[PDB]
Amino acid sequence: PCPWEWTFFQGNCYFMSNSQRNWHDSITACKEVGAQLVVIKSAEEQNFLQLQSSRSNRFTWMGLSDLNQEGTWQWVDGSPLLPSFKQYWNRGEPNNVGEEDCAEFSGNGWNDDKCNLAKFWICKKSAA
Amino acid sequence: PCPWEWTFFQGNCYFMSNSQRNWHDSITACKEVGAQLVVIKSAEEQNFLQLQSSRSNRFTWMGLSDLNQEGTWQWVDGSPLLPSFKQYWNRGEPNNVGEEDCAEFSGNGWNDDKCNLAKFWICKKSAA
Amino acid sequence: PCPWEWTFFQGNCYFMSNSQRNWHDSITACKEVGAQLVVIKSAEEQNFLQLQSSRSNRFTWMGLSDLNQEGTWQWVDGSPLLPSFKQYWNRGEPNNVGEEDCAEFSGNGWNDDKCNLAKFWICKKSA
Amino acid sequence: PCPWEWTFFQGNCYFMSNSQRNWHDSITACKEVGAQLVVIKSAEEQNFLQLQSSRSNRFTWMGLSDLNQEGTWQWVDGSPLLPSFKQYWNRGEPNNVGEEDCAEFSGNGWNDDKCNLAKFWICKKSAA
Amino acid sequence: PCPWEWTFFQGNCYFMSNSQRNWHDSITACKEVGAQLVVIKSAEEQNFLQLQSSRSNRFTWMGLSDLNQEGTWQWVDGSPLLPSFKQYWNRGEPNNVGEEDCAEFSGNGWNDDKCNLAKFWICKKSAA
Amino acid sequence: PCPWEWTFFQGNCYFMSNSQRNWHDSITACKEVGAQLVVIKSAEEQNFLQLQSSRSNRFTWMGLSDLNQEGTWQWVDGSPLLPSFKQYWNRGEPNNVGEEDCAEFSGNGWNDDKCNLAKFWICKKSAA
Amino acid sequence: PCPWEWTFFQGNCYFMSNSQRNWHDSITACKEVGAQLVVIKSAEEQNFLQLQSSRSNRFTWMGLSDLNQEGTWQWVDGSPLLPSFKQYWNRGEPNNVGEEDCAEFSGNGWNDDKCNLAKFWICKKSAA
Amino acid sequence: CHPCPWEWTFFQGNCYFMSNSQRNWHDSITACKEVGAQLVVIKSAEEQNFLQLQSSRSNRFTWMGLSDLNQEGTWQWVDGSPLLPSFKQYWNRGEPNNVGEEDCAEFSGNGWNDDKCNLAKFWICKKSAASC
Amino acid sequence: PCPWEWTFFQGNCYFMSNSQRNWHDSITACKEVGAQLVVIKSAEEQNFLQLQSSRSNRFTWMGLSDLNQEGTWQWVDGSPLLPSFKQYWNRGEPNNVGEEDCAEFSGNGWNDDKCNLAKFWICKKSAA
Amino acid sequence: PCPWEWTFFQGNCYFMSNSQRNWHDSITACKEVGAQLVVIKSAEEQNFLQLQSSRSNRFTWMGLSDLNQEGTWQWVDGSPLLPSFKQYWNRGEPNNVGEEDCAEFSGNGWNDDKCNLAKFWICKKSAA
Ligand SMILES: CC(=O)N[C@H]1[C@H](O[C@@H]2[C@@H](OC[C@H]3O[C@H](O)[C@@H](O)[C@@H](O[C@H]4O[C@H](CO)[C@@H](O)[C@H](O)[C@@H]4O[C@@H]4O[C@H](CO)[C@@H](O)[C@H](O)[C@H]4NC(C)=O)[C@@H]3O)O[C@H](CO)[C@@H](O)[C@@H]2O)O[C@H](CO)[C@@H](O)[C@@H]1O
Ligand SMILES: CC(=O)N[C@H]1[C@H](O[C@@H]2[C@@H](OC[C@H]3O[C@H](O)[C@@H](O)[C@@H](O[C@H]4O[C@H](CO)[C@@H](O)[C@H](O)[C@@H]4O[C@@H]4O[C@H](CO)[C@@H](O)[C@H](O)[C@H]4NC(C)=O)[C@@H]3O)O[C@H](CO)[C@@H](O)[C@@H]2O)O[C@H](CO)[C@@H](O)[C@@H]1O
Ligand SMILES: CC(=O)N[C@H]1[C@H](O[C@@H]2[C@@H](OC[C@H]3O[C@H](O)[C@@H](O)[C@@H](O[C@H]4O[C@H](CO)[C@@H](O)[C@H](O)[C@@H]4O[C@@H]4O[C@H](CO)[C@@H](O)[C@H](O)[C@H]4NC(C)=O)[C@@H]3O)O[C@H](CO)[C@@H](O)[C@@H]2O)O[C@H](CO)[C@@H](O)[C@@H]1O
Ligand SMILES: CC(=O)N[C@H]1[C@H](O[C@@H]2[C@@H](OC[C@H]3O[C@H](O)[C@@H](O)[C@@H](O[C@H]4O[C@H](CO)[C@@H](O)[C@H](O)[C@@H]4O[C@@H]4O[C@H](CO)[C@@H](O)[C@H](O)[C@H]4NC(C)=O)[C@@H]3O)O[C@H](CO)[C@@H](O)[C@@H]2O)O[C@H](CO)[C@@H](O)[C@@H]1O
Ligand SMILES: CC(=O)N[C@H]1[C@H](O[C@@H]2[C@@H](OC[C@H]3O[C@H](O)[C@@H](O)[C@@H](O[C@H]4O[C@H](CO)[C@@H](O)[C@H](O)[C@@H]4O[C@@H]4O[C@H](CO)[C@@H](O)[C@H](O)[C@H]4NC(C)=O)[C@@H]3O)O[C@H](CO)[C@@H](O)[C@@H]2O)O[C@H](CO)[C@@H](O)[C@@H]1O
Ligand SMILES: [Ca+2]
Ligand SMILES: [Ca+2]
Ligand SMILES: [Ca+2]
Ligand SMILES: [Ca+2]
Ligand SMILES: [Ca+2]
Ligand SMILES: [Ca+2]
Ligand SMILES: [Ca+2]
Ligand SMILES: [Ca+2]
Ligand SMILES: [Ca+2]
Ligand SMILES: [Ca+2]
Ligand SMILES: [Ca+2]
Ligand SMILES: [Ca+2]
Ligand SMILES: [Ca+2]
Ligand SMILES: [Ca+2]
Ligand SMILES: [Ca+2]
Ligand SMILES: [Ca+2]
Ligand SMILES: [Ca+2]
Ligand SMILES: [Ca+2]
Ligand SMILES: [Ca+2]
Ligand SMILES: [Ca+2]
Ligand SMILES: [Ca+2]
Ligand SMILES: [Ca+2]
Ligand SMILES: [Ca+2]
Ligand SMILES: [Ca+2]
Ligand SMILES: [Ca+2]
Ligand SMILES: [Ca+2]
Ligand SMILES: [Ca+2]
Ligand SMILES: [Ca+2]
Ligand SMILES: [Ca+2]
Ligand SMILES: [Ca+2]
Repeated sequence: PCPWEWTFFQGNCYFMSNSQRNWHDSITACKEVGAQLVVIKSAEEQNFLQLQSSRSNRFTWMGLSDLNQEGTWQWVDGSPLLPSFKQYWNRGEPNNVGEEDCAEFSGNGWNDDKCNLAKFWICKKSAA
Repeated sequence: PCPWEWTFFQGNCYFMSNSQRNWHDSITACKEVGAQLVVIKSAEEQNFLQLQSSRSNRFTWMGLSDLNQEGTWQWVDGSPLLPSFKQYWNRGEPNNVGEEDCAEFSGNGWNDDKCNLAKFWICKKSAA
Repeated sequence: PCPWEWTFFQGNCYFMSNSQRNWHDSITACKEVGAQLVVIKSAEEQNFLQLQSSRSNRFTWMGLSDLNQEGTWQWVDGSPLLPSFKQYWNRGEPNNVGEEDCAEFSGNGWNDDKCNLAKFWICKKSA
Repeated sequence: PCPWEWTFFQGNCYFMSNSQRNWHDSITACKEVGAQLVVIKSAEEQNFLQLQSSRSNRFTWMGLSDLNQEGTWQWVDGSPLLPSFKQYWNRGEPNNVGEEDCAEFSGNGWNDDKCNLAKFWICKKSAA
Repeated sequence: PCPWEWTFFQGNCYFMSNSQRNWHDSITACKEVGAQLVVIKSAEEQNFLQLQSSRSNRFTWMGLSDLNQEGTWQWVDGSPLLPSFKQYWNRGEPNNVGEEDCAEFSGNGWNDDKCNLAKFWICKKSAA
Repeated sequence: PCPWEWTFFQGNCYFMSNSQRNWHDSITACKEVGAQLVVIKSAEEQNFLQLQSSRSNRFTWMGLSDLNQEGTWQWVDGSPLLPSFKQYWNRGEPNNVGEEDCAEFSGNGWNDDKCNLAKFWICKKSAA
Repeated sequence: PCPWEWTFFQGNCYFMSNSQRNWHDSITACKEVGAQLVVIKSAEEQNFLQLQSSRSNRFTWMGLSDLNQEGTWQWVDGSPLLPSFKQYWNRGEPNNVGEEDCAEFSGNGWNDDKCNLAKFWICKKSAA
Repeated sequence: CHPCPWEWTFFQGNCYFMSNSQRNWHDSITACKEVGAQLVVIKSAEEQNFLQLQSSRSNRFTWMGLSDLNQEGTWQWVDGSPLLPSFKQYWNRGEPNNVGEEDCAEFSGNGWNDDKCNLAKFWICKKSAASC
Repeated sequence: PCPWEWTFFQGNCYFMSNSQRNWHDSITACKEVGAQLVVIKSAEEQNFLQLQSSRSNRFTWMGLSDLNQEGTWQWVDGSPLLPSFKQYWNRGEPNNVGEEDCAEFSGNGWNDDKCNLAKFWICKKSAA
Repeated sequence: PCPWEWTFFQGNCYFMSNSQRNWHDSITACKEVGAQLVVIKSAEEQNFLQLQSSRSNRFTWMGLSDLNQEGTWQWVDGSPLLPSFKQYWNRGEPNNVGEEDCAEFSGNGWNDDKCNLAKFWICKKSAA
């Protein structure tokens, strides 16, 4: 079903890292094992993820950014951020303070931060 | 050198679990991948391990216990607890309050706790 | 992918100086081309860089120091030195003999040395 | 032969201050009377000077430093420190502990210390 | 103000000798440069001087003796020992043991000692 | 006069090892052939030995330590380290960094290091 | 209130030894009378001790060390060194020159010296 | 001789008080005035090292007498003195960012952070030691 | 009503310390201010107190112990431990593990611990 | 054999005070521990005691005075002072200057000083 020590959720497998890497570095790592920097597809999936971070209080990268075009948030799979996800941003976010182009789970919601900072991350890939 | 996302350290590879299991279920968990509930061999390893645990703010099992003979602490690989390690016990520990036969990393040093408790754990195995 | 004559490794481009500068002037220099005195983020990157220095038979500065607080090493970007990386110090280091607050690649590992010395250096910057 | 209260020794005059100034300030204080922070030119001079300090147990500055080039000790008159003077350093000196660039008479030999500290000093100049 | 390396205090310059001489050679010494073996006036001057020597860990002569009249103490110039000053003698002085007719600074107070002994001295003179 | 491939110098035979052992092992190793971890008795000897080390730039053990009394360097034959040998320590040595109680030829002089570290060594015995 | 000859100070009794022992032996010594190598816990107390030591002109051990982790000072009762207490180190201390892992009252402040040295010591324990 | 009042901390000629209650920046300033003290104005690196650690070990965010209230971007101590360039290294990474308008300084972990002045936080009072 | 920075609660003034001392050093501390190391008299008081420590998550001393008579817990004011309060100990407490004769607030309840350990403390006294 | 921190020397145990008491008060102090202010009975003993006061440079009382009969020295136990010992007085002692009727170890020998002065002291008694 899911690789050793990965967590199963609705037909998908997730891996909450223990190391901290910058955003692009997080991507090549999920790459190595055939997974993707978690792209959130549904409210249910988001609650589950947000809880994985919330419960351990770790800042975690997700596969969402506005690197290509400031203000225009897009998932690593290319799908644009849906208006129905705005609610997930923490108050005042995304504020792009000092140029923040990457989304992370922070507190009970999301925050945009500098993509060069080292954070925990989550990989995702289809279950067996 | 090491399996994906394991930490390489002085000839060995270490894995910090994301899940929490009681002591015994951890032992069997490490076997599933040809590893073992961490057994500390050197002072240098203790410093490394203790710090990683402390940094992660997580209580973590180590492959040590006095289950077989109260007061007598023995590693899972058989080797006995040397006197040069007794120093790593937290102040007052081991206390066996409520009958604690398994060892964990607690803050600055070691602590004995109930084996039935689910905690994070660490697997160890030699590098390639 | 990488500026002219820079090496490309796991998403980043490293530059091995041919000049020798003191630790500080080695930082100001990577700042002249939007680069940073190499900060080792992973073990594989450490192995790569160690090999680079070792085979060139050169003593080279990395972006690490304990100038701010003796005995507490920090990378030039603020990040702290992880517990696992301490295995890279050469046997006996860091010893601070003669007051050493800057790190370098020496043989198979790291060594603290006087920051006033001119050594080779390595810049780093994302692809 | 020597200014009132100065001391004579081998065609030269020496002034042992009763006040304590930092290294650089000791240097200017000597020029004020056309003298130079003691630059040692011979073994006998060293014995004599070292003895002017041991008798009173006073840590005293001399015209020697490595301020310009760490580890490169040179006298104020610009001449380099001779390998034959290596023997005067106290055991373990110079050790630049916390950055020490100025030499002083300490105990039976020399020690390097912080140039900004106040110490006694000795001026030297030719006798009439 | 004061000459090169002479300490200043209440409109007067004081010189702490680097050499030791007997009481008489000391007076003559101060006269060489038209000065006098320090004669105290105030109580601060005393506190000042007593400190100047207590610090330098040196027994120092002063212009006070009972040479011309055992039991009767007069200053080099002519003034006499005042009842207020008599509190400055250390516990149990002057004792005149072995015939002591000259006063020196000793620890926190004064002591009478043999005038033939070579000790450090202090000259005094008019400021600017 | 001397064994095969040993060096002769002023009535003595010297053997530069090929292996690297800790300090005590080097000691026991020299006895197995009736020699001794080199104890230096004269300046000429010291220059001869230092050269045998400088040539190939190899760190080498000598029968000298301060294991018994820190700061008190003693040769293994029992004789104390004469003050006239002080000049042989490299600059800043002996510094006991991390507790170094064994002496080795290092570069152009001597240095103290950890006795548990394996290095080359030299044996001494009189000629035939 | 206090055993014979011990000194009372703010609820506790202190014993200044007349004998000199190395750090460790000093620790055991205090234990034989149910006391402990003085662990300072207040500015007023630090002043009390620094004075006794200073005035008695004796270098004295206190129950403080960085033997466990270089650069990290800890009292023998396991407690850590408070931030405000770093002001008590003599200028330039701690320097660890020659490898110094034990604290001693030295003059106006504290200095780290080699634990193998014999020095005087101070025991502490509560009054009655 | 008690260089400092009961339960106050003596450090290099001064007395310090780590509060147990939380107050907005202004209420803290006034609070220290009650006992003849002042919201901690830092004068040296060592004082800074001392205070930063006290704050960290206590796991509490704590106000210091510094702000850019009167002039955004320009920081000043409550005693009129300006923020010397040598103290800029003390700001945490990315700070002061002024997010949501922040004009008051606090001890946050390893360094300094600007936060909203109305927030209730612990604070530290300072004043010189007694005559003795 | 209450002293500066002290907390008011139904006719009583309480002081939460930021310093940590052993049980006795705390008693003598509340004495310096005519205060008493807190003695609970009511349940509303207890709930209010447990909260102080509960929120700041701090181990805190109280004037309660079984020092005089192991097993017999008596407040510092003399009063006994009403069978009513008993409900406050945490499961398994007091276990007197390794001889614990002092009470402190721990988590949601109480626990006995070693009187020699340094914890935060609370003073108390009637409001003027 | 000897009390804690007491020195053993041929059958007896001696104590060196850290406190300074007048001669009488020094007598009552030794009685309190069933001891007597050191009364020398042999040469060796004396040689050993002089060193004790010689190292520390402390003026130390001994059980010897000529109070009841000026010029006639007797030990506190009664046994009059023998001649052999009289070779221990320092030059010019006893000089009964200002009327001194108590012996003290001073420098390399003995001296008579005022009994009302506070000085260090030694107690004595056999072992077991
Ligand atoms: C501030 C800090 O260093 N934080 C670190 C943290 O450090 C540890 C942490 O421990 C807090 C408590 O965590 C759990 O509740 C327990 O481990 C508890 O210990 C007691 O209870 C366990 C059972 O749950 C016993 O096994 C253990 O021996 C101990 O027993 C109690 O002992 C006392 C005194 O001897 C006795 O009187 C009690 O009766 C007894 N209690 C019971 C139930 O029998 C911990 O107290 O904080 C401590 C400082 O306050 C540290 O010393 C701990 O090491 O560690 C994490 C993870 O490493 C780190 O992220 C954090 O920074
Ligand atoms: C054999 C090999 O792999 N060759 C590699 C080479 O490897 C390194 C090389 O180092 C030789 C010496 O090079 C310089 O002189 C120094 O780095 C020196 O180190 C000492 O001195 C510096 C200061 O100059 C200190 O920072 C350093 O800590 C060390 O100090 C000494 O430390 C000991 C404790 O062990 C102490 O006892 C001494 O008192 C203290 N001395 C002083 C003056 O304070 C080097 O030793 O060879 C070593 C093996 O012999 C290797 O371990 C080194 O890694 O590296 C180059 C560059 O990559 C490569 O070209 C070559 O092939
Ligand atoms: C501790 C301190 O403050 N250190 C100060 C230091 O303090 C003084 C120091 O003096 C110690 C001895 O120094 C010399 O040896 C003498 O001054 C000696 O005094 C005796 O001998 C001289 C003769 O040279 C006499 O002039 C003097 O009166 C005394 O005679 C003796 O008097 C007693 C009466 O009580 C009588 O019983 C004896 O028979 C007689 N003996 C002789 C030889 O005649 C000093 O004792 O330490 C003392 C404490 O032990 C202090 O009290 C002294 O002030 O002073 C220096 C100088 O400034 C300072 O730097 C240092 O810090
Ligand atoms: C006037 C006064 O204060 N008198 C006090 C006296 O004060 C102290 C005294 O110290 C003198 C020396 O005493 C010992 O020899 C040592 O403590 C020495 O310190 C150096 O060496 C030790 C190791 O032996 C080191 O631990 C120490 O850090 C220091 O190391 C040297 O440090 C310098 C940098 O500062 C460095 O350049 C050297 O390389 C290094 N030396 C070595 C070998 O590594 C003392 O200096 O006098 C000093 C006057 O300046 C005071 O500052 C001292 O506090 O204390 C006594 C006892 O309480 C008191 O009675 C007296 O009144
Ligand atoms: C792990 C550790 O060191 N623990 C220390 C702890 O360290 C500090 C702690 O901070 C956690 C968060 O605490 C508060 O929520 C805030 O201070 C928050 O900072 C953000 O929010 C405040 C306002 O709420 C802003 O003023 C501040 O600038 C920051 O803003 C955010 O900034 C990012 C850019 O970096 C931007 O993208 C966001 O949009 C923006 N958010 C908002 C709401 O505007 C803290 O993050 O842990 C941090 C490490 O994760 C440390 O850096 C902190 O120093 O400190 C305590 C107390 O000293 C200590 O006990 C503990 O050991
Ligand atoms: Ca952008
Ligand atoms: Ca952006
Ligand atoms: Ca943001
Ligand atoms: Ca059991
Ligand atoms: Ca058990
Ligand atoms: Ca336990
Ligand atoms: Ca440094
Ligand atoms: Ca350093
Ligand atoms: Ca080094
Ligand atoms: Ca320098
Ligand atoms: Ca230098
Ligand atoms: Ca030095
Ligand atoms: Ca006369
Ligand atoms: Ca006279
Ligand atoms: Ca006299
Ligand atoms: Ca040693
Ligand atoms: Ca050594
Ligand atoms: Ca060395
Ligand atoms: Ca050490
Ligand atoms: Ca140390
Ligand atoms: Ca030191
Ligand atoms: Ca603003
Ligand atoms: Ca602002
Ligand atoms: Ca901020
Ligand atoms: Ca009990
Ligand atoms: Ca109990
Ligand atoms: Ca308990
Ligand atoms: Ca008489
Ligand atoms: Ca008499
Ligand atoms: Ca006398």
